[PDB]
Amino acid sequence: GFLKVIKNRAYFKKYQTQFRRRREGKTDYYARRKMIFQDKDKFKTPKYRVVVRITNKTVIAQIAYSEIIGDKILCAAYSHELPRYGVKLGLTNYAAAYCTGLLLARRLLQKLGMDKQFVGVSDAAKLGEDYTPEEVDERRPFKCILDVGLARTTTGSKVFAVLKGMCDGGVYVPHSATRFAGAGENEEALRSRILGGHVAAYMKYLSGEDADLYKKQFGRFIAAGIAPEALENIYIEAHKKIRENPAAHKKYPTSKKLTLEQRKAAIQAKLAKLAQQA
Amino acid sequence: CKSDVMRKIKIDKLVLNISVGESGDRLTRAAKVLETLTGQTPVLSEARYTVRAFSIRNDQIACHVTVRGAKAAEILEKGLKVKEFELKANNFSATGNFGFGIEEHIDLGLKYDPQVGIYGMDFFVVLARPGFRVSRRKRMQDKIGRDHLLTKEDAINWFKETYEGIVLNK
Amino acid sequence: GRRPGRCYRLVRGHPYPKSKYCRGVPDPRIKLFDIGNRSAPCDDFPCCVHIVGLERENISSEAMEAARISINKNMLKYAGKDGFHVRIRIHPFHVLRINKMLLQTGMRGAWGKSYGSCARVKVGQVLISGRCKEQHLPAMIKSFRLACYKFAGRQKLVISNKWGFTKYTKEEYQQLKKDGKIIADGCYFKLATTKGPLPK
Amino acid sequence: PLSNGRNRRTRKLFKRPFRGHGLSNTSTILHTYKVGDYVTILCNSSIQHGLPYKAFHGKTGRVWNVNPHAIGVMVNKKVNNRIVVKRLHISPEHIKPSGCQKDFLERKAAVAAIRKQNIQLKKEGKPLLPLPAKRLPKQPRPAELIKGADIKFTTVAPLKFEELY
Amino acid sequence: SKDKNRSSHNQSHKAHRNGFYKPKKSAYMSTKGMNVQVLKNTKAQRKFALAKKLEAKKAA
RNA sequence: CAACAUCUUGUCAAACUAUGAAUAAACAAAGAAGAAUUCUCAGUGUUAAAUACACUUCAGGAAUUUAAAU
RNA sequence: GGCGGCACAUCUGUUACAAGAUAACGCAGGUGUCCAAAGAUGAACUCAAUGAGGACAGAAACCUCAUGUAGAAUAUAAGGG
RNA sequence: AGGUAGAUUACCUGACGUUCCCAUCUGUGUGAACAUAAUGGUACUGAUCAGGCUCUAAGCAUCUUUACUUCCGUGUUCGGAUGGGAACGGGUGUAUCCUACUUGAUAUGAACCUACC
Repeated sequence: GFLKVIKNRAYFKKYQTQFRRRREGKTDYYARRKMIFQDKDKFKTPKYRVVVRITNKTVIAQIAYSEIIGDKILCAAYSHELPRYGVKLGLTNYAAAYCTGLLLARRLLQKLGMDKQFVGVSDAAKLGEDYTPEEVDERRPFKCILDVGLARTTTGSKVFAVLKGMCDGGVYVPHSATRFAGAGENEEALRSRILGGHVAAYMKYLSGEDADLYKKQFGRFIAAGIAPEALENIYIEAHKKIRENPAAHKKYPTSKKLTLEQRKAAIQAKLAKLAQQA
Repeated sequence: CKSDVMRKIKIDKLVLNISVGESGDRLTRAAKVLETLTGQTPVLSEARYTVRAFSIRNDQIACHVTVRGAKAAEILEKGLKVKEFELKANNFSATGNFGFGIEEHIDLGLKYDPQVGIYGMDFFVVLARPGFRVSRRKRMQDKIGRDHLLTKEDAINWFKETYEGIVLNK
Repeated sequence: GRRPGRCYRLVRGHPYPKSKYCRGVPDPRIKLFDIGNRSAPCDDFPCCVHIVGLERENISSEAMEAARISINKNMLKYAGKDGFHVRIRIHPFHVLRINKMLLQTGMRGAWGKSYGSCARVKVGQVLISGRCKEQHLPAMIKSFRLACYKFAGRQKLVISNKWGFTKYTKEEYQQLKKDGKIIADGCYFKLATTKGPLPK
Repeated sequence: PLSNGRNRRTRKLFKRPFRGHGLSNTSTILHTYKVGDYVTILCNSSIQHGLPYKAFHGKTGRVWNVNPHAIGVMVNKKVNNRIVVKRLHISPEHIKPSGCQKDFLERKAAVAAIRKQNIQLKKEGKPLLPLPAKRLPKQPRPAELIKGADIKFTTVAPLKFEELY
Repeated sequence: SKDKNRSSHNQSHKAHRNGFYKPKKSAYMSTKGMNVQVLKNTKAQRKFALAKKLEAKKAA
């Protein structure tokens, strides 16, 4: 019928497929070749970036520098090793996103060897104020760059919590404190969110509205016995237990490829069935 | 434990536009009715091309608004109750959506004035399944599979089950 | 009137098609390029005789319409409307220019206005080709020789051993027809395609 | 008669390669050019800022100075009857690493491998190896036998004419 | 009285009488416009070697 | 009838083009002075710090081999 | 020679001959301007068109879904991006 | 086997049906708070009731496309060179370079770094 199908072989010949990792919608190539172009007078000096990605259950943070063969990863601290440090549930919140940033910074500094002169902040009162690391003696801080990928930089985004842990952990990341959970109100608004403030105020409110909604939203919280008042002191102990020790099969074959001889023999059977049908 | 729970055709949108051919004055009242009917401020749509036969480029022409979920479920009943669920079989697009157009806004007769006039309306319903987000997310935006996508027949049965509407092939 | 044919015979200049840059070209004198019974199947007419041009020149569009008329009148009179298929295989895609000079006029300081249309041929390029049954071949070779008198230069009539406008010889078309590699389209054949999905 | 534009006669000289539009690679901005390297200039019409003159497209030059965002490249330009030295500053997007010395830099390795053995054979007293033979044009082939057990013959004669119509 | 506007006849055989004057090897060794950081390291060392060379000359 | 799709057919483009010769253009085939190897080695920077890297008469200096590279 | 025109300063495509230069009163055209945004930067989004649908509404008004390698737009002439 | 970041950017693309998901990724419930718009659809944030339904990924087909190889074809064209042929038009011979469309056979990936299984 009246088709005018614009898919014909005259249309594929002129086709120009995009870059592979852009065809999947995973890499913004226009704004990646700006985090990778190092000054040409620095010959093969690595340019580290912090690759922050949030899945449905895990907060991924890696420190990577590019190469012609492929991007190389220096250090990586996921958020599924938090159960080792105490945090058992809610591994994707704003508070657990600060821990993995702090977990990475202290894991990186221990690996390089600058964990003694770069301590950052350690107390709980100063968790809400921006801390930019400074030159120590004659040794500059480690310098990275946040690579948020395809995530909008809204005023309270989690990806700047991972940045928050880095600068408070010692590693220097260039930033401005106008996109944290603060950037307004006060520092305690940011401090509360780093310590599960926005989560504790939920169950102290849902438990007062409906006891079945509380079961639905926080089913695994109640069974573990984590009362809302205990979130501040489980995250604080997590930070204390990260600094003191941050230093870090089965295969299922699926389909296999059909060989040429089997491929050509199938057609002959299909042709024979077609011929024997008439 | 069958995965049939992940094919529940649901109403995820409903658009009501009042395409009046005049800019302002009359249009501003066409937004007021859509405010009471839906509860959210509507948008204004401007002309795409200027045609002398229609007295129309940047001038506001129509006003449409979208509702979803519970709020759009009840307004679908009102538009159907006017038609008494007698929707023609040619009202279903091959993409799985169906629509209909009413002429008089019934609204509320308690506070009604002749100043506003009588404005027609168009109802358009978009159906979906759990998993349609893969074509609307920002990261890894993809295309839904053809087996998961709705059909003209798939939309007919949904309308012939929940509302028990009778489809006329006239 | 019209300039002598010897003025625009040698092929000179870059090709000058009618386009948006060359506006105002008189239409070609020929409009019907295929004459005879164009809907006859391929197997009906096996005998094919060509006209081959042996000079590099511009066969003007006035020499195709004047030649198509001669073949049509001398083939309907001898064979019949249903007994032949003659196809002109040159189209007038070149525009000759003329600088009409009126001595109270400009000197050689201007370009030329469009004159007509001609087709650039070369050596060994078939101009006109036809197919007909065996019983009417002598009545078409005679008509083709009469049509050469309206062309310029040297033309050679070649009796091809191939089929009716196909590429296979008069016997290879029989081999491919009996095997099943030939499928008709009403006027031409189609090869049996051994590529693409297997049908049901 | 042409014009005096900077980028004149560039319908096919600046046109991108077929199905090569859009962004360049990521090794274009990641190769490391050091002073003294042989690089090839190749004007990139996608990036207008800093486009080198169309007369240097495809010329081969020596990197003389590496600046933070641009690579100095010097080439020889021909004038009325003298050859001058041109000193451009091309961004890495508009230049490509020339492999003119691809053959030469593999001859050096072969000689260096041999010379490494000669410093060990001499120390231990063994007869040192001879250097690789130099390159010569295709020399006249010598005389070689042909067996009569795996041979076959095909008569060659002028072909009888077959008509093409 | 018109004339011939231009002709490249003989203009290339003229240039090959005295052949293409290649540039001397001193033309390839200019250090003008080089990296300002590189030119400050090279200056800072040439001054250092010269100071230690002239002091040794004065000692003897 | 037509019109719209689709599979073929005949013929074209200086201001159309996928592919694309021959002839050409500009490089290399060993001149901080004809190569190389080993040891030692400093000044400024880059760097998170360098023993990495860059420039410094292949900074400099001392031994052994070496005239070879269409 | 005059009258006509600007080939007198200048740009795009072609004649132009796959490096550079390259003629005719050769061809098809363009400039003596326009812009506080039509400069700079960040973020979001995808365009012309077609198919299917929705009162008046139809070949053209507004809306939804699917396809859509740029067939849109980018101040202008053309060629590039 | 899976996720994150990649390099080469169709052997990677498009259409038709397919096979597992134990971990992982995705889809999935929701809107109090930063944040978001006409719509918690998008982005944002909080979470774990179910799911392999679409993703993603592994495979299929005389699959369009695309990437190598042969053939097409020494046929097109061309560098060099007559006191060679022709009234022209054009086209030999010699010493040489040598395409393209098509078609036929093959292929539908490779690899680099960190984590978990």
